[PDB]
Amino acid sequence: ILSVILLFMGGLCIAASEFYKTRHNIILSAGIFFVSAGLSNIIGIIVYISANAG
Amino acid sequence: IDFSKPFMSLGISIMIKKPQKSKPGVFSFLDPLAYEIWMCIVFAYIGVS
Ligand SMILES: CCCCCCCCCCCCCCCC(=O)O
Repeated sequence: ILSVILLFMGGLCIAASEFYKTRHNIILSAGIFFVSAGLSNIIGIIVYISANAG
Repeated sequence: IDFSKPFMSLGISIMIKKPQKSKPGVFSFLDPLAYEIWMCIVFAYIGVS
């Protein structure tokens, strides 16, 4: 669910970028939101696979 | 009755289902690790990069 929230926040930054075309740290935030969402997804996959092993 | 000398010596033995030669699969070098590990290594590889 954090990935879902981190992917939503990343998509909001891309929209905001279109409006505020002079603030370049918005596009950077989106990139970090998309890389941290993938890392959250990795943990979820490892937690799911390691909890179904019992 | 009076039997003759045995023409076939025998006894009680053990019968089991004949095993298989277990021909190794083509992609059996991956067997030391589970499919989940191999898949997670690829994900980890992408993430690290
Ligand atoms: C540098 C990181 C990746 C290195 C290359 C590893 C190659 C293995 C990935 C493919 C194997 C996927 C597992 C499916 C087959 C199975 O074991 O059942």
